[PDB]
Amino acid sequence: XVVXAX
Amino acid sequence: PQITLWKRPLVTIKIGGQLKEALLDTGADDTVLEEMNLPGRWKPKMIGGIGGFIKVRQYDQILIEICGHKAIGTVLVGPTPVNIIGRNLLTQIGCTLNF
Amino acid sequence: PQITLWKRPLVTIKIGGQLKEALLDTGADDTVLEEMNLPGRWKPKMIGGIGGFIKVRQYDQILIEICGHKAIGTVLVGPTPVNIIGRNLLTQIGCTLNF
Ligand SMILES: O=C(O)c1ccc2cc[nH]c2c1
Repeated sequence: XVVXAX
Repeated sequence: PQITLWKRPLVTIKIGGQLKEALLDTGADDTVLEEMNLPGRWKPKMIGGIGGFIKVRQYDQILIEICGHKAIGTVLVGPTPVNIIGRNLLTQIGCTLNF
Repeated sequence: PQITLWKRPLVTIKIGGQLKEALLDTGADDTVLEEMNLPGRWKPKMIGGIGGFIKVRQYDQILIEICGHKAIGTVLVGPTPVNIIGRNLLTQIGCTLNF
């Protein structure tokens, strides 16, 4: 897996 | 604390007498939770991630405790697969990266 | 270094003999970089985040420098909007969160 935010 | 990164950096948070947990996320501009308990009126916001863009519910002036540290700021409610504390709140508790 | 979080924590990296820049992301389990060739054989992997999933190529045991600090580990390559250093490599350089 999990990669997180713009 | 001084938190290593061998596992996900999940911490206790408290909002409105609900205890939750959320990941301290330096790669997130914003704080995003899957739900909050009866939080009221909101405005729409779009955010992006690796997979595309999502519509979220923006709540301002939320009082939150993160690992016992009090902060105030914007919390988004949206379809994040893990609750995340982003830089908008990490800055408020004095969080840094160090190596 | 000590990195405050008032802006995105982008740093210089060196991979494949090339200088690039990447976001230090404590909310990323794994490292994902934009399309490049790397040595060795890859295997297909899926990763998720906000907005859904993406297909990546997984390369194992890759040398990377992160602000001059050497690490060796898994690097995923695919259509990410930003290069991301995740926990798999942050741990190798002794990066911690501090507040
Ligand atoms: O790079 C590729 O050709 C490729 C194709 C399919 C998948 C599925 C997960 N990763 C992939 C990479």
